[PDB]
Amino acid sequence: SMSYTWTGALITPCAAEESKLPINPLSNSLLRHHNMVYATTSRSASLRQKKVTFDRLQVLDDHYRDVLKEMKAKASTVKAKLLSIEEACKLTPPHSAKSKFGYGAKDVRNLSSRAVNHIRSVWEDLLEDTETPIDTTIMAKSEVFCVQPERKPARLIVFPDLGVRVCEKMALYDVVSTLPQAVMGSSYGFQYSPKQRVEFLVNTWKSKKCPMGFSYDTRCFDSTVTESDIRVEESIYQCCDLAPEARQAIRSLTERLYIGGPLTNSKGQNCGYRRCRASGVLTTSCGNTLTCYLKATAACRAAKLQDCTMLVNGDDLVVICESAGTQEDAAALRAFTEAMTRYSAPPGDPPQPEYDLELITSCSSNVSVAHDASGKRVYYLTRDPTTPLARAAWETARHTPINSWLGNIIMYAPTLWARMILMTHFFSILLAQEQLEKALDCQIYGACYSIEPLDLPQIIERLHGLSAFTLHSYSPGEINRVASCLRKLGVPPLRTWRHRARSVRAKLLSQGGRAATCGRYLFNWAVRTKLKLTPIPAASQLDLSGWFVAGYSGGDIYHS
Repeated sequence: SMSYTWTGALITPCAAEESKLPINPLSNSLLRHHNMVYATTSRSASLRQKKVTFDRLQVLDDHYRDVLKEMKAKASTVKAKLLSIEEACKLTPPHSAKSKFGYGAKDVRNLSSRAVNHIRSVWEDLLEDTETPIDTTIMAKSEVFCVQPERKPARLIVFPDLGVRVCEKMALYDVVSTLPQAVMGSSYGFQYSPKQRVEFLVNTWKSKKCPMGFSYDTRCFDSTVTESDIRVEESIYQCCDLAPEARQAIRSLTERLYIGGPLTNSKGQNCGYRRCRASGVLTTSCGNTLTCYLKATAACRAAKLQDCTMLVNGDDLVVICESAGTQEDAAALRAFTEAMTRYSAPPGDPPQPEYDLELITSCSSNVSVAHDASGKRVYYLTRDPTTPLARAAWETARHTPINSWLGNIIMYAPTLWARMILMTHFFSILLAQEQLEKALDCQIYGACYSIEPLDLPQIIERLHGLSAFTLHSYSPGEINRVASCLRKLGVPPLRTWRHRARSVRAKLLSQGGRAATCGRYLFNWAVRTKLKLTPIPAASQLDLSGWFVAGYSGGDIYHS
């Protein structure tokens, strides 16, 4: 049972690829040490291929089947509808990868006659053929990072043609948005805004007599997912009340695509064969979450960890429980790891028990504290700012499809670093370019959105509350981490940012309107004599419903 089989053909690039950060006046005003930032390229693919190609020995036991039982029962609750081809098309991102069969994402969102007739045909074929492998393309993924303390290989993206992706949406969008919540309840991480997630963690932590927690990183999770795993997911999906055609398409998608298939490079050559999770299908986030939850829940029972609560987001897992002592927590964690390893979810970083909630990193994030205007304590979500700042420098130098910095400002608005640096840097640019009013693409939980910078104040208030503009007195841990990171990257110190912010604020106020409102609210931290901020009228009435329903990483999803 090998995760991958290779022919010798290479993972080829489609364009030329940049590795180094472009020395640029703007970039440099944010980040001086440009030689610490790199982007992944095809050149490192051979290395990723070695990490990722192995034989999986999986062995299931009583605990695993008792848990599956509970999950299938909860899935039986669910009713899911077939998306009409119209709806599926409008879910396609405008810059999605074009079809091999003579049309692109625009034609799809336009319901162009050629696109829709092809999609219809792909569907017909799905209904009638449940065994012929569906072709997937494989690419080296391009992401920027900062150089390691103690260098990362490109990740491998694997995805089917555009026509197939629209068919996935028709068959599975509703399922994939609705099921995980029903199946995992409050453990489903993607139903929560960053604030809600924090409330969950802190409340869970406080309900324990003596709390112990840990995160669990499994090594190359997609690599470890077996064909049996994928079949189990399918059976969970089939617990829904589904339209007969939906059943047929889902079965066909699982058998022809999800469990495996042939790998084709950009130059049309066969690279090999996959018998594990594809990173770029609609089900990869839902599927990872379910599978991770299923293995982790059973391992928790094997380990006899007591009063376990867990939170799961794709391959990311954190559990909080009652401590039974130092030496026995330690031993239980080894028992849990041995169970995951048998279930074919071996560890990357060996896991260690933590007794301070602030020290537990999950989704690269962690909970912290500050104080609002009234001195009241406020918990909020933060993370190490290294990657976000690296990517911010890159996006300052090279325009880009996805604007990570915008996603980061939204998700991490209350943070010390996103306020003083990210907000300040990017508003001064927009200001000078004069593109305040222009909408930009970012992503949130994998899904893509188009967002107007001048709407940031309403958005932030709605997601984080008014205190997000008044936080101060951050934790020692946060302050030190951030401080140490600016020194690391050659980022100008926070007193400089405060100075640039005063000026950006003044210019925004200058222009009145929504822009002055950005000035008032986003930059009040910057002035000595602070303003009383009162609730925004346009916030109390925002459609933020569909923002935190599910995860869609690699799912190719776009919202209005």
